[PDB]
Amino acid sequence: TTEIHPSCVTRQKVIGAEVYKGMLKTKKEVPVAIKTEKQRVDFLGEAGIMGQFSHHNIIRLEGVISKYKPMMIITEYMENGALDKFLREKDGEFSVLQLVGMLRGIAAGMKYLANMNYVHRDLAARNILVNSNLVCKVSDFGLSRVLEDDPEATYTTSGGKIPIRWTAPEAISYRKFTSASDVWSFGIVMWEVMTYGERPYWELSNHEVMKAINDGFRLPTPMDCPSAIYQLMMQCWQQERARRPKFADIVSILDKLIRAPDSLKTLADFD
Ligand SMILES: Cc1ccc(C(=O)Nc2cc(C(F)(F)F)cc(C(F)(F)F)c2)cc1Nc1nc(-c2cccnc2)nc2c1cnn2C
Repeated sequence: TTEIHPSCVTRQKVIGAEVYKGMLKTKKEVPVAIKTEKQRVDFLGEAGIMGQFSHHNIIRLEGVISKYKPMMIITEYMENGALDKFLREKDGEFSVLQLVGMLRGIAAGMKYLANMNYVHRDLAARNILVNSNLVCKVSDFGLSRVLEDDPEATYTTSGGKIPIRWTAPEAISYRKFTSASDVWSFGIVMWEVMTYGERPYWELSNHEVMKAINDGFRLPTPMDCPSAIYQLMMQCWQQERARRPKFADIVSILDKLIRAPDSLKTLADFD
């Protein structure tokens, strides 16, 4: 990671909550997002992992401020924010081609992480940021690791929490997290994109989802979804992780559909 010095940094507004919008001087200045004792340890820790990543579809770490207070993790800024909220907002305005391009981008980033032997564990549209060019980039806001136990509790959460509706069965039952379980999660993300941000298994409780998945049921087709796209998510949801596509097969399959777009034709796109 690169140590940024606080003079090139200007916080401006609180985006969420802390994560600010700011400006980073590079001459020209660029806009950035700024995230600000066990909590301090993990904070600087996560930056070290981010700094190892450099890919078009992975949130880019500009640097960190670890020698001054406030301590800061600085990334590029993603104007359009989190993909799930963004799709619920643009419900219907994108073609299948544009939606499958976002999925391609997401899979490209996930192929890069798998090549690094990095297992995400929380691949979900809420962790995908979007910029003014509709480029999608994998991120991790850390909600899986938010500590809500009492500081004197007899029993504490170990292993963090899992996103039950996004997590492969083997990872739920045996904590076997691999790129293959990320691929399952990627399938859920395809369904999220294609439904413009619907809640997976919206009619079911959490326990009913685990019971549904073990009975062989999966998310239903999205409306207006081309068959090839729904086929691919179904492949992502095979129960035996070894039969799922690799993130390389995925990027490849999406590339073939995009280059032969008649396979992405859905009547709603007809004019
Ligand atoms: C400043 C910052 C710091 C950290 C991360 C991040 O991705 N951490 C991360 C990623 C990975 C990995 F694998 F994906 F690369 C692995 C890990 C692990 F696991 F190691 F910890 C951690 C993201 C940002 N920036 C944003 N975040 C938010 C935001 C909004 C509400 C709540 N939280 C965050 N909004 C933003 C931006 C940019 N624009 N906007 C509108």
